[PDB]
Amino acid sequence: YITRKLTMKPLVMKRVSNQTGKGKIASFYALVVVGDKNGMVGLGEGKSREEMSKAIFKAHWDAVRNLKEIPRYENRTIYGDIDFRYHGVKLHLRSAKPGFGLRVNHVIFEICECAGIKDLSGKVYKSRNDMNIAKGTIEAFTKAQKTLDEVALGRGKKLVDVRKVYYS
Amino acid sequence: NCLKYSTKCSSFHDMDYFITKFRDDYGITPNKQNLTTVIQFYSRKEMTKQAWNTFDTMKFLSTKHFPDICTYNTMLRICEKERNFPKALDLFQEIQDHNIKPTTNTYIMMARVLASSSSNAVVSEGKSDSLRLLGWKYLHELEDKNLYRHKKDDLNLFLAMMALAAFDGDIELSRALYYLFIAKKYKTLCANWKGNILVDQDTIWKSTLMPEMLNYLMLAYARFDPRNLPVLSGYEKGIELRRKFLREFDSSMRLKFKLPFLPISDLNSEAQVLAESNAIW
Amino acid sequence: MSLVKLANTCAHLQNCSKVRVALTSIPYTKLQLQFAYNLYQQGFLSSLQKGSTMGPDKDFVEVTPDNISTRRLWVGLKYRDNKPVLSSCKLISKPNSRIHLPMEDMKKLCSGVTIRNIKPLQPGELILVRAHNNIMDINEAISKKLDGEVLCRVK
Amino acid sequence: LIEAFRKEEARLLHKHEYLQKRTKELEKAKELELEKLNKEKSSDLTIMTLDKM
Repeated sequence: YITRKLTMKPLVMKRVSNQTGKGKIASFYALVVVGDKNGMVGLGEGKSREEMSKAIFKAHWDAVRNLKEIPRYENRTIYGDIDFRYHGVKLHLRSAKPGFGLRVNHVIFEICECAGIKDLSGKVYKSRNDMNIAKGTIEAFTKAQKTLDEVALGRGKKLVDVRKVYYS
Repeated sequence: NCLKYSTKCSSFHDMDYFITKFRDDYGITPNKQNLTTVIQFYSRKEMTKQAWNTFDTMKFLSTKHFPDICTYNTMLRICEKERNFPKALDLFQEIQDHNIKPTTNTYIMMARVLASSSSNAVVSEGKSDSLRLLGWKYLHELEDKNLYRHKKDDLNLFLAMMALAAFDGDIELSRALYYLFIAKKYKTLCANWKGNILVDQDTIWKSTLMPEMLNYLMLAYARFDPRNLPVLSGYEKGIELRRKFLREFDSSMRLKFKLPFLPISDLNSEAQVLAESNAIW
Repeated sequence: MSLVKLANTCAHLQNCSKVRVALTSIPYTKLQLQFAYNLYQQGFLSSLQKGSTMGPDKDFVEVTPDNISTRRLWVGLKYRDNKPVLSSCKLISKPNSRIHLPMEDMKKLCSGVTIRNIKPLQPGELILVRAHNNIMDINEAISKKLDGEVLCRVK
Repeated sequence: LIEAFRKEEARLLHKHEYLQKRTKELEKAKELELEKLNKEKSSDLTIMTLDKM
């Protein structure tokens, strides 16, 4: 299941130094996202001294471990707007009409492509770090999103009642 | 007592007369029990909105007026009648939240609400099997603890089970439950009948035949799909319950009074279903 | 009718939800009472009770100017599946900038357009509008063709 | 010019009668709504209720 269905895309690939007394030691950080495009996604991180390949390797395993189900509306978009603050990134994301593109920041684009979020429009305010953007994106996707079924049951209402009325 | 009899005769004018009389001439306003009786009145007249308004007022006025498990059971009955399972579940959560203690009737009424809600995909919101399953789980939670029983609850329990059996199209369970109920009713009446059995056989059978059981059995027949699999088949507690009831029905048939059930545990064809439908009708 | 009192109530419900308190209290005014009733009818609040500052009322008490100062409305909060039903509560119409919308712009708001920099209605959301001293859901306000002031947003 | 003046008077009269008529039919909608309120409160047991409070 895991290899054939999950798709891996590197999001961050960089060199971070830890200057020790003898000299500058340089290691490789990699941040990746694995998603089946069908409502399951996860993020992974890896750190390797000798070659980035090992960093991406451990990142792939870590992403596989943290693979989690993601709420989705019609299997194409978020249930409602998500306004989320994560360690200095402000993500404002909006659900969209069918056929709407992924008109978002690129990091969010790969995350949505991996997780099967077809439709979204969003803006990133305050800091624009890709690392924090990705972490906050997944967190706001899973914590900050509530399914209409769950909302209705928590309110003890039928889906017909909670569903919005059509106006024109 | 006035409101009790007025409900039993469903006289709206008598309700108005008694309530207005007491308030005007006696300074007496309904307490929690009288307001619960008023809710039962509104339920009798199928006036759900007024019943919910009264329930809200019982919560609002004071803690003495605050609903208890009896009023909550009545409200669960209203939820059954409206086939409103999310509200029934939310109410059950409220009884747990307010520390009110459930009773046998609470579990039975929840099971009936879920059984009725699971009738169609439209009313069940596409969770019909899940709702029947949850009703069965509530019946199991009943079976765990003694709670407080009521002389009538036993009957309702059977009906509740049959409801979950009837809406799932489980012919064999419906047949088993129908046979066991009719047999126990007939034997209990005949054992406790003052007159001779033979002369009063008409009255005995009229007492024995409860139309609700017949209607639920025929609903079990109508929803027959050969490819269907019962919800109670999957679970271990469920399969054990099914096995126990089917074994009891089989043994009872193997061992007076007779019913025209065909000599088979299950009906596997439409033709046999039609034959038994005509037989019981 | 203070938007200040209503804002204080909104923040109080938010805080009460975040620390997971089952029962709390709010001022006993008709704006607060109508607000609590509309939240309760929509399933956000478990129950409403009359009471005093000390607690809910044991027996029924008439409301008079003698006891009005200490009267309170005790709202019970719902927590389902380890989450708060009344997750968040906001005021759209601040005391500074008050938003009185005609019916057409309420329809636009319910239909996804942003009017007067108000983020439009969301699926699981509730918006309350006061028209002629009666609080009501925005959908009902549109249904009755009532011009009114949009007050708040509970999600 | 005679035809123009007469037709302009005619359109004004007909239009005003039209608007008045529309309002008079809308009166029917109001009164039937009030009637529907009667049946709403016909089934009332006189106990004070929270919605009424």
